[PDB]
Amino acid sequence: VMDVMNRLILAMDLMNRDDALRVTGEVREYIDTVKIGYPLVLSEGMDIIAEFRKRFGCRIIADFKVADIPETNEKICRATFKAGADAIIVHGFPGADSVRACLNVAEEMGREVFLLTEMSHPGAEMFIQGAADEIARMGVDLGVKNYVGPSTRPERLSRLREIIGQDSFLISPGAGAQGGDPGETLRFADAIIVGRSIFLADNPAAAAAGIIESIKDLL
Amino acid sequence: MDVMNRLILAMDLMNRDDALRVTGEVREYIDTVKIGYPLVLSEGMDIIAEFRKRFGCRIIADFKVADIPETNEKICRATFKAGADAIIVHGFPGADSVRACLNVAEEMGREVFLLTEMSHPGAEMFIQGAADEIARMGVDLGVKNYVGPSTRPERLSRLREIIGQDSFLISPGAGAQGGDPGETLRFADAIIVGRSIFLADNPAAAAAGIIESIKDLL
Ligand SMILES: O=c1cc(O)n([C@@H]2O[C@H](COP(=O)(O)O)[C@@H](O)[C@H]2O)c(=O)[nH]1
Ligand SMILES: O=c1cc(O)n([C@@H]2O[C@H](COP(=O)(O)O)[C@@H](O)[C@H]2O)c(=O)[nH]1
Repeated sequence: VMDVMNRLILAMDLMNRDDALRVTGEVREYIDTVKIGYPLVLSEGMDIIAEFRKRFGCRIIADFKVADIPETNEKICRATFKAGADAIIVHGFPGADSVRACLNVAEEMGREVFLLTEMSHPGAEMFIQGAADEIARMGVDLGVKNYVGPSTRPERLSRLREIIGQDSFLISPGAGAQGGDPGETLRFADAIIVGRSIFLADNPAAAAAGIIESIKDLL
Repeated sequence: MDVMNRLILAMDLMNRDDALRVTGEVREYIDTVKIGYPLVLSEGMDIIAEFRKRFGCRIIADFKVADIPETNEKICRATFKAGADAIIVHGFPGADSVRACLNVAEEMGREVFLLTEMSHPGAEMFIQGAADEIARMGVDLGVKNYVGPSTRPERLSRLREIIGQDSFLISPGAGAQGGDPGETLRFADAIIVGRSIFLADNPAAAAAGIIESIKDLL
């Protein structure tokens, strides 16, 4: 599994290249893994991955929540890995063929797939939550090794950890701005994803350092 | 939305030169292009403005938006800034995620299309069982534009029943995935067609042929 420094992944969802680069640079001593999603990519282009690699050397998880038919999923994964992403996040709710398409490209290209199981926001309760245990079980059956589950629902995160086993890698968004607790979340997740409570802080480095201090016994 | 010939081109070629050339070859037949991540991630969001400059076609950004509300708002803002007229949003992540997109679309003078059931086999696993409820949710939220599957006309018909005849319904899966254009247009206002056109030996002839096969429906 990837070795995530300080069990902390920055969600870099600022949409301005200069701000995104500044903040990431300021927290680089604390974090060696950055999640780049569509807010930044659709604003600044896929080259932003290259620019982060050039500037920081951080691992890059492309949070693209891939959610199309197998044919299109393959093309998205190819484009994303060609651009230099280490890993891509894929939705499980569109089913096994759609996930398999992503796994096939990742295998061919020597990269990683993360399977998003349950989501952290309130709306996740409407449809995703009821499917999430089965989505995780499907992931295990397909050979998925990396997963995403919600900090906002520790009870659900705990169940998802059980399903995927202790050897699987699990990352978790929702701590901070969405109300999740870093320490509680790290009982189950290998690493926490944190966005706004770092990148909107007056001092993002201090914010990251503070989170790390609060979980220091867990490192 | 008024779609010429009830035919929306899914431009999923990844090379700018090829995408522009093939679109140009079929431009007389369409006035609506669906641009997705295969093209956008290969050539950048500037491709949308380029299509508008060259073709003056309407642009549907097929981004299958499927994040939390905060992120969905950012995605929609970036997408509409690039000149998309509409965006396709998944319903499976729930009402708040859809509402986030509706809010931005209203602010920027654009449309949201709600994807209910998908066309591929894996849609049967989780999406199909939720799809009627996703459609009802769309109705409750005031969604007027929907996407459902050419590959399952009984499901497409049910989706039409739920949303009513006043709603606008577009449908992928005709051609390459096995759907039939004419049958699909019994229920959908327009069909989305990708590979059957853009991978054809002669894309213009492929488009012309499809339109000929549905001429009585135009
Ligand atoms: O269930 C999920 C899955 C996610 O990827 N995310 C992502 O994780 C990040 C959370 O950021 P924040 O710490 O600002 O709430 C965002 O990039 C969001 O898109 C999430 O919030 N919930
Ligand atoms: O359920 C759906 C929803 C889609 O947007 N699509 C999209 O519609 C297009 C179908 O292309 P094609 O005609 O080559 O099968 C692709 O861009 C695909 O991503 C789909 O196939 N099924």
